Amino acid sequence: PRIKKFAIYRWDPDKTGDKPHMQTYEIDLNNCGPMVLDALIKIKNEIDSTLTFRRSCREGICGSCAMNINGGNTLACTRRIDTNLDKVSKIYPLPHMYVIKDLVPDLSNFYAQYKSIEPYLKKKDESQEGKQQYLQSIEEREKLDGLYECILCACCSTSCPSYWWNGDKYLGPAVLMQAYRWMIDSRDDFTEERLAKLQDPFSLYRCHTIMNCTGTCPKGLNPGKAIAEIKKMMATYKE
Amino acid sequence: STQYPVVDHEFDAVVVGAGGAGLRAAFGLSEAGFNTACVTKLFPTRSHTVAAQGGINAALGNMEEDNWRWHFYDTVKGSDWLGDQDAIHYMTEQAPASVVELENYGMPFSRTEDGKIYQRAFGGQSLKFGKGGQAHRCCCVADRTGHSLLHTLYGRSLRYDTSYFVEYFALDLLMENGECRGVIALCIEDGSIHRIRARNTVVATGGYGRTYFSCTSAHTSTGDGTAMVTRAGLPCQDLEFVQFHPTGIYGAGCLITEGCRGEGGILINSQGERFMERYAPVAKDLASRDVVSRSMTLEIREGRGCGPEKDHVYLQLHHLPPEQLAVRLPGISETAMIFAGVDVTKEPIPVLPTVHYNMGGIPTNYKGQVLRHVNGQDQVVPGLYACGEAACASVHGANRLGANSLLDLVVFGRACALSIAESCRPGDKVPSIKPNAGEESVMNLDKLRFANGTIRTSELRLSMQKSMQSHAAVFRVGSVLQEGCEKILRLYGDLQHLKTFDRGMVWNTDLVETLELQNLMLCALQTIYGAEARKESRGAHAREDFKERVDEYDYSKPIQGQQKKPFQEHWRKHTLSYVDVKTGKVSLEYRPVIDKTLNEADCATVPPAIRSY
Amino acid sequence: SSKAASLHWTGERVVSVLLLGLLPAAYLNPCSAMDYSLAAALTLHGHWGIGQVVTDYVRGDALQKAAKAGLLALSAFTFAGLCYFNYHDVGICKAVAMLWKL
Amino acid sequence: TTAKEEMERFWNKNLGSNRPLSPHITIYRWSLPMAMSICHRGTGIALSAGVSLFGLSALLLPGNFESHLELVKSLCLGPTLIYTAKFGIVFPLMYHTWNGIRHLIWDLGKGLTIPQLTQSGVVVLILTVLSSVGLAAM
Ligand SMILES: *Cc1cc2c(cc1C)nc1c(=O)[nH]c(=O)nc-1n2C[C@H](O)[C@H](O)[C@H](O)COP(=O)(O)OP(=O)(O)OC[C@H]1O[C@@H](n2cnc3c(N)ncnc32)[C@H](O)[C@@H]1O
Ligand code: HEM
Ligand SMILES: O=C(Nc1ccccc1)c1ccccc1O
Ligand code: SF4
Ligand code: F3S
Ligand code: FES
Repeated sequence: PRIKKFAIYRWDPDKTGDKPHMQTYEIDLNNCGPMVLDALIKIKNEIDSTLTFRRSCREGICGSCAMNINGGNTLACTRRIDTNLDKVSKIYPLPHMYVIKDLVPDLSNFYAQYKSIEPYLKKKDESQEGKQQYLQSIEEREKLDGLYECILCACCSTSCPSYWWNGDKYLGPAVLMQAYRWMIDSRDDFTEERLAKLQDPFSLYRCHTIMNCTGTCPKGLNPGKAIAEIKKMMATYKE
Repeated sequence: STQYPVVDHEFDAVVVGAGGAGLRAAFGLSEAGFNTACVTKLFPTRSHTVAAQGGINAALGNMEEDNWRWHFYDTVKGSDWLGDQDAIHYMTEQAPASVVELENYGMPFSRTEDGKIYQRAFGGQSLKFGKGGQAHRCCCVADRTGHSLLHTLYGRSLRYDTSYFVEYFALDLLMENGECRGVIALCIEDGSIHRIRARNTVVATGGYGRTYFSCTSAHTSTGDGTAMVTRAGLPCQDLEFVQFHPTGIYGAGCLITEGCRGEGGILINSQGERFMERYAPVAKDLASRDVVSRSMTLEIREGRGCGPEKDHVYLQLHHLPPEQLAVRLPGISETAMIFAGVDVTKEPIPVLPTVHYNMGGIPTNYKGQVLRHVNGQDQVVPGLYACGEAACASVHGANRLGANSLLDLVVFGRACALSIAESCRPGDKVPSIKPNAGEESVMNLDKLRFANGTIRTSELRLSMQKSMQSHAAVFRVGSVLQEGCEKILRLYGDLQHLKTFDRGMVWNTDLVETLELQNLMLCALQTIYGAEARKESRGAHAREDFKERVDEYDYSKPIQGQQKKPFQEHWRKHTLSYVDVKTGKVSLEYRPVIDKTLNEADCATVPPAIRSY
Repeated sequence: SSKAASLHWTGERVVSVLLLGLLPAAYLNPCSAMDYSLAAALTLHGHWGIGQVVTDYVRGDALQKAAKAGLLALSAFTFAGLCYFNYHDVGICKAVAMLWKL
Repeated sequence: TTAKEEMERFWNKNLGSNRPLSPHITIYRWSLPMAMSICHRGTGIALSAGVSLFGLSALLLPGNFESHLELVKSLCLGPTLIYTAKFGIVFPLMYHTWNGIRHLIWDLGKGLTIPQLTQSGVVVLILTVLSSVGLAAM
């Protein structure tokens, strides 16, 4: 016997004039997987099936279960539960997002921002494509390490205060790191115009290096450092 | 039913699924000028193909020199001669072209000395048609190749005006007089119902791994397309053929790539001996997935387990240089630490055979067209296509080759689009569905929304998952299979008794998982019944009462004066399955495997032979 | 495209280093010339600083307008005030010097 | 559907709905890196207010600066209270200065790992106290 308490953010859009509240659940940890998602699934299956959350891989690669556990944005399937019984896990949806229901945030704007940087290879002469594999050296490839792995879980951007106050016009670390991902990919011929896209006060320049993004990334990636590296390219590229 | 807003949509083509296959078909259609809708229950990046790890097979010949025909041979030999050779020809020839296409799209493949795509040794593959040793044709993005494949595909798909219906749960096919007219879908976001009609439908919804208690697959691998096809009265194929991947982690059952073994990783029993040297002399721990995982399951029985309960086996890695492990396998390096608390560089991973891939699915052309079975003959279902793990062109047959499914995806996703683009034109007459068609799907939705029964959704799913796990495992026998059958059948009658709690419209996950349950059950019924009927050992399906590989001929000895067996006296045939949705009755039929390739002169038919590694 | 935001960003950092240089330089060499350059560097860096705070928090159309103009006023008034102080009084350097040995 | 259109439909949907914002500052865990960035804004704003008040009063108020010093001499009968004024003046200046260097080093691309933020952050904190106590006594 070993009970652990969970405090979860609830809101049902289908109830007449319901307002956001916290709800407590209690779980014997001896009949539960080690991760937070395991608990969420267990309380969903056994206690309350009204609990609503996004999940797919339970492995930490889909990025579906991104949420705020104990004041930090991570993946529920990847954070193990604090075995200390005296403390109570506080589960929240990703910060400063519109809540569709319970822990499910509207990420539509986030996805659209990703779309607006053109996350795909662009060549000046695409008439030769699909027949010759493009050459890229081992070193030119290493430059993509720590950038391509991004899961689009939205933990980082959704932890950036600049992204709270200015989520509409500021792209945020997730999307910014991806623009950088394509900037330094040696196969991409559109580097200059990819930098020229950020030439306004909001798209890139709302970053003030608060560095919550890097600090919170469930994958160990460093989006803020990539941002810093963009800012440098922005000042140094000519014509 | 007047309580539900019904919104009608008009498209040239609908793709159900935004996986690897789904996407490639989706934007492949739009690239050819078709006004296409892509209907997906997850955001496209969340689709299972992100979980992919090992790689993508193509005979690029970047390490040593290669030939796609050698890859052909390996796939059919792998399929244990249930693989339809016409589809295997088409796939393995297209393999390089398809992979190059991806690299040109932006996929960040690992690189070689030469700066070309890095290829990996992998389980089942050879040079010079079996003779020339180990083949190195698994193209990979380090450990995360599926993740990258899906992202660059999604990335690419943004260049075209495809209409995405994100987080829409497709319910049933829009069927009318044997022809497909589209899909009826629940919009998860507001509970509304959408009839999306088209001239062509492409079912690319992936597998049903979640019929079992332990599997590498996602919580969303629930065989939703298969169930749609079944409820249409259309047959499914080879559903009893369920791949047990040898190396799933002991804890949460996460996949640890076959790439570990391909790089030089070894499988170990409680004695320390490399036990796969005792089961396969030539290929060792780089043999077929059925051969390897069944050897594991056998070593456990003898008493040679490894844990405090002696139920698993070790995957040793700590003998490979640390720098190799970092460049090649950083993704399993992470999840071995995260899920098993294991430093790969120092200790071995606790591994176990667990459900992984479904070679069965919706019967299909090499062109990717859904086949019904009329009068013992194949017949094309008008306006219906299927690709990926959801499908069964049987390119994999009785056992899928490692790193062939990501290939399957890209090749046949492409094929589906081409079969459409080349048969009809964009802006052709979209056939008008009946005023109240797809009615029974909505009525099913409503009854499941208010289900006030005795057994709750999660509890019935568990009863199913545990029952499949013990009755349709790596080894299966007549007795155990039969008890499994009338057990799953009993749980189908139990669908009347299910209790649901959430009575809302917006994001009713309680409800959708209950739709998922109906879907899984239909996949379960057909798997277990088809399995008990098949009285032979072929590929992943191994019987212990009938361990013989039963063909038209005895293929051990010369072919000459042998009595050729009649069709219903041997088992070298595809299992076609139907379920009467009402009584939950499974009635089965059979169709022949395809042996002739697309062109004998370019690719000679490989006849059945002694099959061991 | 014209690279206005990137130049502005560069300008910000250039006057930051200028100001960082000027504080030691003002102490080691307190004079008439150092007084004026300390007024320019000081008000400019502060104007561009408040610029960012306005940009981040002032949500609105005609409000973004006013706050920016209102800052421009306050800055101009500030730089004049300092230049007046340098011309008709002891000037920043000497003024701090007196204040401190109090 | 374009990227620009998806954003308009995001905002038109959610503003005209009864969807609540998920809590942000209320719930988010405080870290040294974070607290130190707010301080840099705070010290920035405070130091601007200082410069602007000092400049404007050189235009709006009568009498010379030395005249206004004689006014500070009059009020005071306190010894260490003058040090408290000097420490309170110099403290926000030193903080912003040191952390400013840390910011400029960041803009060069250096010191941007989580362990380095804690280290550089602590070094800034220790440097502020020393140079603030150091300057206050002069
Ligand atoms: C499980 C697994 C498989 C795997 C692998 C690793 C893991 C953990 N690694 C592989 C590898 O390295 N190389 C390889 O060749 N194969 C590997 N596999 C197997 C392979 O990845 C899978 O077979 C493949 O991912 C299947 O992809 P497919 O395109 O067919 O579909 P999906 O990835 O499973 O995604 C399903 C999509 O369909 C949508 N969907 C499903 N049901 C519905 C309904 N109800 N309504 C609307 N949409 C639906 C999903 O949203 C998703 O987009
Ligand atoms: C020589 C010492 C100083 C240095 C090295 C310095 C440096 C900086 C830097 C680099 C920034 C931008 C940081 C970022 O990227 O967010 C900044 C912000 C700012 N500074 Fe300074 N500064 C100094 C002195 C001052 C002074 C004396 C004032 C008083 C007017 C001042 C006022 C401001 C203001 C108002 C901001 C805005 C805060 C923000 O950007 O959000 N600074 N400083
Ligand atoms: O440090 C913050 N902003 C900031 C802006 C510009 C420069 C430095 C810091 C900050 C941190 C947490 C919460 C709200 C905030 O404004
Ligand atoms: S950088 Fe990290 S937090 Fe941001 S989207 Fe990628 S995985 Fe998520
Ligand atoms: S949290 Fe922030 S403001 Fe920049 S450094 Fe990261 S995006
Ligand atoms: S569910 Fe895949 S990341 Fe947690």
